[PDB]
Amino acid sequence: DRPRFSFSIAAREGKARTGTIEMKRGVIRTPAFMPVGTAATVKALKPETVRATGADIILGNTYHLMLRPGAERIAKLGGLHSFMGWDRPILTDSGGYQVMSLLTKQSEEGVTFKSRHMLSPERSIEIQHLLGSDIVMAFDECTPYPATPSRAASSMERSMRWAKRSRDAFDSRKEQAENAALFGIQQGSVFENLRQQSADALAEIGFDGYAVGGLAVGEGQDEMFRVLDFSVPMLPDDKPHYLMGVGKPDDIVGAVERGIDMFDCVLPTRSGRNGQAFTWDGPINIRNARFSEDLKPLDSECHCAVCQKWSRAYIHHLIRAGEILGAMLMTEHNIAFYQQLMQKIRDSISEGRFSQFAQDFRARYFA
Amino acid sequence: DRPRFSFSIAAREGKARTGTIEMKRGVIRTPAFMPVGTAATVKALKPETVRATGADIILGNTYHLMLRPGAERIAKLGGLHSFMGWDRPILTDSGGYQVMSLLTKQSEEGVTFKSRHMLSPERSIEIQHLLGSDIVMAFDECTPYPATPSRAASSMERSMRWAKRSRDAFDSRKEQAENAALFGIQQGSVFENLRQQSADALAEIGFDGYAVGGLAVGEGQDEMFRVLDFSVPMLPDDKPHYLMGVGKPDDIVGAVERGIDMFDCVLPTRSGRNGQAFTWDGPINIRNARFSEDLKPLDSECHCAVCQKWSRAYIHHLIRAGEILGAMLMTEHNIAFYQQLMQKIRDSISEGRFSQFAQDFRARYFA
Ligand SMILES: Nc1nc2cc3[nH]c(NCCN4CCOCC4)nc3cc2c(=O)[nH]1
Ligand SMILES: Nc1nc2cc3[nH]c(NCCN4CCOCC4)nc3cc2c(=O)[nH]1
Ligand SMILES: [Cl-]
Ligand SMILES: [Cl-]
Ligand SMILES: [Zn+2]
Ligand SMILES: [Zn+2]
Repeated sequence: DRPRFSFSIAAREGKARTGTIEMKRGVIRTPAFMPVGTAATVKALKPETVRATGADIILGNTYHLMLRPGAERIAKLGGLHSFMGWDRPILTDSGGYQVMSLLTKQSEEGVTFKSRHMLSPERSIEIQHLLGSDIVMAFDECTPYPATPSRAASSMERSMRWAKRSRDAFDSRKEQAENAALFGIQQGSVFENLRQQSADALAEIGFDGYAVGGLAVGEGQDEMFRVLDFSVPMLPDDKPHYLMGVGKPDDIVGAVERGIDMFDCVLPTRSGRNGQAFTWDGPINIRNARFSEDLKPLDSECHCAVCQKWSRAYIHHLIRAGEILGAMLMTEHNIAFYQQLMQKIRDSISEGRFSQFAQDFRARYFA
Repeated sequence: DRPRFSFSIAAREGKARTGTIEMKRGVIRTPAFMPVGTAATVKALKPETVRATGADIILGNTYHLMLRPGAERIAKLGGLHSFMGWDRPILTDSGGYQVMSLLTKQSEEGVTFKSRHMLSPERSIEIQHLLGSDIVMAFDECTPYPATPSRAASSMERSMRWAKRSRDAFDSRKEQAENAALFGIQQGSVFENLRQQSADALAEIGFDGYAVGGLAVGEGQDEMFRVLDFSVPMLPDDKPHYLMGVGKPDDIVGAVERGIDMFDCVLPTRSGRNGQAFTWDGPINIRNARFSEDLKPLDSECHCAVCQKWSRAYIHHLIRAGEILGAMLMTEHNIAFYQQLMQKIRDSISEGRFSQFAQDFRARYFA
């Protein structure tokens, strides 16, 4: 029987690592990409299809699920896993990014938003328990970008107080503490000293894993990478590092080069439904007239079921026609592509050729 | 190797028949229900899923496909089967029902509609060839309901002239004549004498199968059944009888009792996406608040993959949220339900207990 939580690093190359997280509901291969299932569904895919693409874990959201269908309701129905039919690990965000994204009244106690609903470290942790989340995220505040050093510091300090409250709420619930894991979230905007203070605070509290929060909020890749350069080494080496909300394939590769182990983003799903398909030669927009009679699959090397069977021409027709099958096929391919990217990353680190892979990947993707 | 077309009747009970149509691309068990795939997709389902529900054949549409993505385009891409990934038989309607349903200029030559597109017996048959249809429908005119006897007669007479033109166009195309089948369509509105004249004309021309056209156009079940009572026996007994656009489960049962072998309708797909699920105890609307915490499957006996795995409560959430997976699950279940209905019909006729099945079905469905 697998443990509640165990992270093991099998191979390294520079700051990059590959390994596994073992949890009760399954093993997660790292670096990992988590498809997003915000509304208790990875949009347009059955869970069996999500798994077939190679996903080990999916992401859910405290904020969205507390609104619809409700956290207490999901608990009454047996929990999120049973509800949606995904029996493997689920990581849930805490609501902290909705603390600035989707009327709000903020205080030291938490955030109320408008019917009116409240979130606090205690309520967020409770909701994640009711959902039966395997990886629970601390309740934080994603500092807006740009932020002044003073505002970034005040925000980060509140988040660290909330991180301690999250830890205590989680630990006070025996079933949760014994069966789930808790990750802390580093804040501090783009400021090295604040990132260090945040890392120190989180490590003092102690978590099963550490997220880099407050990025992928409009800063751009150069700045994100600059912040990762100094921020990731501040986190405990022996625990997973999770970069929230990232990202494009090149963002993922560069983040892995900087020590990140876990990723999530809506890009493959959302942009798939909008007609964007990922390929090793860069993204294409399948709606473009140039694809109307193209018999080739979305990508020439992709091993997914979509690329085995259907042409660009057919998918072009479906997306132009607003057909549901178009969304289904685009999404399955994009998620499969993302998982294949993660597999190539894992294999190349394992073989000590990740730097070469990154270079080759970029040369072709951006040709 | 299967023949171009062979219909064999294995068992009878009153006017009801069960048997098989053998065609080059596969066997069709009758009575048969054909899922509708108007836009080169059965909405929200992969072809493999359509097949898994038990479908032997699907329906496409000359009118819709000639507009998008285009008949010549589909031919250039290898035909409709290859295009959409369904390798079994496809029946295509001729456009004759759009001749009154979806600006139009009608003449003895055909129908022009507005870009401008033309349909005639010759062009309809040609389009169906370009698509690579297995069962080609004659180009007709679905007489509006209600119709005066004079107007119904004039319309029917034109349709019979068009049926002869359809026959000749089909026969003049060697590859089509050798590999596909051609069905004629009976018209005559609700008038017995006109239905007889139409049947006589079609039988004189000679077809592989015979559709009852001009019904399911607002007349209601009592009147439809009254017309079927005298119309079906006018058609050749040794060929399939196809009731176009029907229908609700009770309509199908009653039509089989009256000698119909083939059916199509958008009800399971369209109403599925709208939240209506078919059950042996009658349809339910899954959006209803009463289902919000109902852990039972859509139907208590249904053997489909949806009912094996997901609850009413989950599907209720998905449909209320406008989630694509909701459409996918509802549609798969409804099409599976329809196929299970057809299987029960076939088995009960084979066993000489169809009358009892019809009675039992109705008692429970309408309880
Ligand atoms: N709790 C918590 N969650 C986070 C989630 C984040 N997501 C992102 N970036 C991506 C934002 N997406 C872009 C696509 O539309 C939806 C929002 N950046 C994120 C940062 C955080 C964070 O600091 N805290
Ligand atoms: N060529 C041809 N096709 C037919 C198709 C028919 N469909 C129906 N009834 C169902 C109509 N649906 C109802 C759901 O919305 C779409 C149209 N009735 C139909 C009658 C005909 C017909 O006489 N000729
Ligand atoms: Cl999405
Ligand atoms: Cl439909
Ligand atoms: Zn693919
Ligand atoms: Zn079912």
